[PDB]
Amino acid sequence: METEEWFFKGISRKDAERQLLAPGNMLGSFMIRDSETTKGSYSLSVRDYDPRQGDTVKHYKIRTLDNGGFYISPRSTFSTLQELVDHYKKGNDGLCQKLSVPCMSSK
Repeated sequence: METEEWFFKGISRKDAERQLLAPGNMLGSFMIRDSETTKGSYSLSVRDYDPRQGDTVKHYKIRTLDNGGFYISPRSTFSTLQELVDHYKKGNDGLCQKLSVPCMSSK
C-alpha cells in the first residue's frame, strides 16, 4: 500500500553522514533521526552540494515548544513531523534546498 521510512533510530551524526554519502543516495536525499545525547530533541539531515567543496551534508536541529510540537525556524511550527516533512517536500521554505526523496531502504 505505502510505507514511510524517512525516520531512523537514534543514529549518530557520523553514521547518518555515512548513510547519506553512502552509495545509493543522491542530492535531495533527506532523513530524520532522534537525538542521542540530548534525548527529547530531534535532528534532521539532508544532502547538499557546494561549488567550492562539492558533496556535503546539512544538519538542522529540531526543537520543541512547551505547548506545540516541533519547529526549526522561528516562523512556522508543526504539531507533527509528518506535516513538516510534507511541507519540506513541497519546498524548502527555510531550508537550503527543498526535499526530494527519503533515504533508501530496500531489501
